[PDB]
Amino acid sequence: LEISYKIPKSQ
Amino acid sequence: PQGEMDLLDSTRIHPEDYSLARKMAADALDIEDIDDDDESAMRNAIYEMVFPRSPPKDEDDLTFKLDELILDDYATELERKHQLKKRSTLQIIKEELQSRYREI
Repeated sequence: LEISYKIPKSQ
Repeated sequence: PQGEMDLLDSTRIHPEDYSLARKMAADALDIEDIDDDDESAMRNAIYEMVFPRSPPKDEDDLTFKLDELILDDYATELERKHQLKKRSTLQIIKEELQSRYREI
């Protein structure tokens, strides 16, 4: 199984 | 949130980008149990982002969390997976979510 993409957030 | 009417029907976002806008809204609210195929959780997330039940101090809604999103990486991944040029569409969705049907 792949990994579901999660949008990176600013830091 | 699961009703017949839709939040995004009062915005300029095309119906083909409704799942894109709901994925933006769900990822902005730091949800992690979300799966792309679950439309119900997407609708709940966007409903709680645009019409929260307990808004914070001096904030009408949780639309301000959209400014932390990195739209460039999302557009890059969209172009890689689906061969879609949607970089301006993410910006349009963000602006419409922050203020539904502005006076342009």
